[PDB]
Amino acid sequence: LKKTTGLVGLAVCETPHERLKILYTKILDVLGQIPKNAAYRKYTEQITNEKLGMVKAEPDVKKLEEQLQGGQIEEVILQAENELSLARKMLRWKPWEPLVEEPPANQWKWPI
Amino acid sequence: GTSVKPIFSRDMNEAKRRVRELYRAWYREVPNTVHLFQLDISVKQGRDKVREMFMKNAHVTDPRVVDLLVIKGKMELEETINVWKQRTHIMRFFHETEAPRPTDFLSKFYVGHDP
Amino acid sequence: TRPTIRPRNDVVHKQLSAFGQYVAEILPKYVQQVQVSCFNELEIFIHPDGVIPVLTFLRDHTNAQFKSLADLTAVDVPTRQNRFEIVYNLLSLRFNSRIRVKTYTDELTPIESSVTVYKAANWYEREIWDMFGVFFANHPDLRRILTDYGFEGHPFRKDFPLSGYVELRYDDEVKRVVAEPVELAQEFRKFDLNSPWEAFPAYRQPPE
Amino acid sequence: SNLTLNFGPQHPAAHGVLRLVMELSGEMVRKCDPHIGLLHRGTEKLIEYKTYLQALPYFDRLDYVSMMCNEQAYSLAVEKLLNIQPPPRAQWIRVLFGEITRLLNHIMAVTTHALDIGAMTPFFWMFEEREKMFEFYERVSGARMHAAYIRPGGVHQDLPLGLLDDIYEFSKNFSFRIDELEEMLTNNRIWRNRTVDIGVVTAEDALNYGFSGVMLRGSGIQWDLRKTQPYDVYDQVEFDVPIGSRGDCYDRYLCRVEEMRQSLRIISQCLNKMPPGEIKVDDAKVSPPKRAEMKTSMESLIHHFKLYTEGYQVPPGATYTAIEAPKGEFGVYLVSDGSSRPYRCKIKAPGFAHLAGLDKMSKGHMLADVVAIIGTQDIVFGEVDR
Amino acid sequence: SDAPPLTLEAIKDRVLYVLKLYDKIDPEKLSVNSHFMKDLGLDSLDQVEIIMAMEDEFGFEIPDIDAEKLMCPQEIVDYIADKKDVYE
Ligand SMILES: CCCCCCCCCCCC(=O)SCCNC(=O)CCNC(=O)[C@H](O)C(C)(C)COP(=O)(O)O
Ligand SMILES: COC1=C(OC)C(=O)C(CC=C(C)C)=C(C)C1=O
Repeated sequence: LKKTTGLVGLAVCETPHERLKILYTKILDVLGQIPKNAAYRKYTEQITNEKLGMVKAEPDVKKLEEQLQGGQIEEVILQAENELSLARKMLRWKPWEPLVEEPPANQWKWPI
Repeated sequence: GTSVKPIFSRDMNEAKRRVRELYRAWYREVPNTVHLFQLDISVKQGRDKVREMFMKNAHVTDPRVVDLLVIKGKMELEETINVWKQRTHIMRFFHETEAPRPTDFLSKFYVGHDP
Repeated sequence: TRPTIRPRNDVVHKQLSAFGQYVAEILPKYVQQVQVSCFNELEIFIHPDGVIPVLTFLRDHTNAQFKSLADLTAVDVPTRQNRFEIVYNLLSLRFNSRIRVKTYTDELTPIESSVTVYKAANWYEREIWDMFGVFFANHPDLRRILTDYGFEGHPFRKDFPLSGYVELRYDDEVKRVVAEPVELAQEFRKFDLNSPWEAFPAYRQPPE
Repeated sequence: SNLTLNFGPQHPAAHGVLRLVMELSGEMVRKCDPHIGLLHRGTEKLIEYKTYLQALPYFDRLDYVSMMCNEQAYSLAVEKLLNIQPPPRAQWIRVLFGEITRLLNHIMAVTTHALDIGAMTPFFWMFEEREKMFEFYERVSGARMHAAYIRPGGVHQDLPLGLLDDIYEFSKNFSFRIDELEEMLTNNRIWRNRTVDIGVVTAEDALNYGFSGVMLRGSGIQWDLRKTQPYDVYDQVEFDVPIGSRGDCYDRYLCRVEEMRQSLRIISQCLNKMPPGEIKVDDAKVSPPKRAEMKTSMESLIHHFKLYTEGYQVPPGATYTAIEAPKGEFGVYLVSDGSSRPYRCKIKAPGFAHLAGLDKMSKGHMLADVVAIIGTQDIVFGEVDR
Repeated sequence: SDAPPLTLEAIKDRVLYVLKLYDKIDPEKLSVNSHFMKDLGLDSLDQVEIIMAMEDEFGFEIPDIDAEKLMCPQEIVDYIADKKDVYE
């Protein structure tokens, strides 16, 4: 129904509820492969579950945009895609492992 | 172990190979530089100057330093090939307007206090 | 205390501290330290190996969304074994916030290029290479940006002299611009300004 | 092979000293390679060799079209590191002269953009207004452009007794000059042909490339540092932020004209609400005392001597302070080691990132289109090269 | 017709002619078995220059390897014969 989202290069999305559901399900599937005790997994699962729950509970796009507080649901879709890509990259990186190579003795001492 | 990480080369052999590739590229490029910049020097002079620059850093025994030197040499070659340098930049290698300074003790004693 | 003294904001301080703890919890592999300055600026000190992951997290995380790289520069501290300090300033428009990410390197250790994360980095890294001599790996096109063609040295290092080593003039014998060792008609005059009395007791260092 | 051409530095459309190496197929632009540093003066090292007061005039010469804005940004950074607060009258004067400076910058940008595209008259019409604002600058500071007026304590001097009346007289008439320029350019079909759909950039690309200011707002991004992160008294003034929808040259030109109108609005508000009081912080260990006190009392003379010889010490620490300068986000990363001289001062210029994106913006365009795109990025090379 | 069938003798003659056109080698001391490193007293960069001269003369490129180990005229002749698949 809406035209001209207002951001150059961001096209208007038809049927955004389905797209958001697919994206959130994919994010959850990817997060399912991260260790349970990792902080990234639990934090991202929490926020994604809240967003999916509020998506499944509102059929009106304007009110959904108001509730998500995410700025123009097309940007919500873009942020979901970015989060899915980041989740894949973090699964590859595994940054939940302990710190490697503590810094030298006075590396961060200021002044001098 | 000393636990150091490489830039490109694992040891001195790969570093020497990169040095040889850079030298080949510079040697090939010299005649084109003489033609394009309309230099009054000969091709032999340019290749001798190229050889002289390499010899200056011949003593270095660290592969990371050699790698960085090769990176800088490739940057300089890229500047020369694209004619980003001008004639003055190329001729700065030859120090044509600098009067020669004697290295003997007597000459230095006569001119000034500098050692 | 009122008129001349800058007021402090404690809500932003608390929020920045909480987000610093959040980032440190999510990325224990690379985060070495987190600090919040008393004028409400948040910095995160990381191991160099985590330059690409951390930044990527900050750029793409739903709760972070730091999608603008405001600035990227280096600081030279010769007394440190790792001479150079690499500083990223990031801005989040979604949450109207700013964050600083810091790491370190020396003369012979490359830092991974962050052009894949932020396009804006492309020139900034070049400047860091030109002024400090820090090499960036996998840079699409790394070369001098600010200095003259063929310039030798990295002028922003502390041990580089202020007026440099060479100066330019026009020579009529060779009919061109030539370079020669610097000679100054008036030497720059060094001023010794520091007071012999301590100014700020809150920053006093232990007597070792 | 493609034809390789040197565009500048000695070129009318090079905006100063710029070596644009272009690869062209006919007049189609295949590649742009900007070569800069022709105005690199090594400002940051020089600042490392000065006290905080001695380094202030360098910010006048960074972006020499918006001087007092750079002074304001540097002063705000030093104030933050000093944990002190300018008095209200100084802040109101700062915002008033910042808006006047924005007017100057926008006049320069729009008129020289039109000059490069081929319209020479509006330059002449608007540079008389520029000269009148230069007179305001000189009456407040004694210099037409390099004022050194805004300082980390506030402002150097108070206003002369008749300045506000003349500023009001200029402001009540500037809108007709804006209208005449608009009548010359906005609806002209040749101007629209030369500007519409030229140099289009998407919002995501603008964000990732480090753009700021109008270069974001033309693509629909709703961002403005005066509204989201106000600094002096910008939370006490009312104005609108112009937003584009096409992301091209024409929308950015419209945004700049509308920003000039909004600057007139803010200047009116600042003129009406100027408060009384002192113009620098009442702290003689930071701001110099008055001349009469310096010649009368012992403490005043001591503090004057020390502030003009050694300068004030700044507690150690690092800040990144940014403002909405007329060309975009202008920032300073300032590091203090506890002494009277800054340890490090990195300057962030919006033109740096904007010019770094020139090659992206010129894809599929011609030579004259690239000239227009150069004009639309609002580049001054004093800040780009530093 | 095309060029005549190249033989080993022609390759040897051309290699020796190139080598004695090098200003840093005395023509009389040079033989097909003389070692650049020891008999002739040349360093690594001289060997690189000789390999580039061979590249120019025989019109084909020799990589850094397969050239870093050619230390006398006989090895260069053998390498050229192998690349050109010449048996006579
Ligand atoms: C027109 C004028 C243009 C001038 C352009 C100037 C360009 C300069 C670029 C210089 C790049 C470097 O420094 S590259 C650094 C060069 N030095 C090293 O790598 C250290 C090891 N030295 C050695 O191996 C030998 O002394 C060696 C002589 C190299 C031969 O070696 P071999 O034989 O055992 O193989
Ligand atoms: C109308 O005549 C003039 C020019 O020729 C078009 C100029 O280039 C300039 C220089 C300004 C541009 C941006 C090069 C001036 C000042 C001028 O008056």
